[PDB]
Amino acid sequence: MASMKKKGSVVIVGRINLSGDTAYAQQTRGEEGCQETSQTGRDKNQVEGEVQIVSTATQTFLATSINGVLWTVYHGAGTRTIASPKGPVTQMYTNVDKDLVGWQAPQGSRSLTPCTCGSSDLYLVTRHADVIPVRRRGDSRGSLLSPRPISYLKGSSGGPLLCPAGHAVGIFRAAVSTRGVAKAVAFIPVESLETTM
Ligand SMILES: CCC1(OC(=O)N[C@H]2CCCCC/C=C\[C@@H]3C[C@@]3(C(=O)NS(=O)(=O)C3(C)CC3)NC(=O)[C@@H]3C[C@@H](Oc4nc5cc(OC)ccc5nc4C)CN3C2=O)CCCC1
Ligand SMILES: [Zn+2]
Repeated sequence: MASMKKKGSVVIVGRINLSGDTAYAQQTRGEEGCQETSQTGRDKNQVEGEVQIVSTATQTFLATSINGVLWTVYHGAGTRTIASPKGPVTQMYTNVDKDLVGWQAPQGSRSLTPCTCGSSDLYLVTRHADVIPVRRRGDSRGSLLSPRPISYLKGSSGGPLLCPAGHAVGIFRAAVSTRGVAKAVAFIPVESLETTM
């Protein structure tokens, strides 16, 4: 029992800047600081924007603020806490059946508005700041207009699918691939988030 160690916290290591006319990734913490912060759970870095890049000791992915909740995927964050200025913050939502988890949105972040447009012309934001057009094909599926290797989507779970007006339509969860080529994406619809809330 004295042998038992504790898993670290999820740590914000950067963000996807969507403020200006060009989307681009920004890193705010290096790996050494990330490991330190994951162990203590104390993150004093200023947080900005809607789409955060987050990391565990072993994985990196995305987290998206919608309606005051920072959402990400269970297969990335598990039940882990998230680092914050005051220490680790326990998850506010956990749903393994939806592959979804959520924490209170960090101070200084900006939240996306849940989409009510009903549009099927979507846009997926990746960890490399690519804005990929996606046609909605179902409640939780969308097809890439320009397919590409799954390598380009790896690490983007937790990122947003946006409507033409910039509302949040869903959280990126999985890729549908054929011969390593991503043709479609599975995602957590914002309505499912609003229900969980
Ligand atoms: C055939 C089943 C189908 O498709 C697929 O499963 N395809 C695969 C192709 C993988 C090849 C690479 C995929 C590329 C990008 C993918 C966007 C990202 C991503 O980027 N992750 S990541 O950031 O790199 C990472 C790992 C966090 C750090 N998601 C993934 O990799 C995702 C992880 C896992 O699926 C799930 N695991 C769980 C696990 C839970 O408890 C443990 C609970 C619920 C849960 N729910 C899931 C749907 C496999 N995953 C796929 O995407 C499911 C829905 C449509 C059909
Ligand atoms: Zn909308």
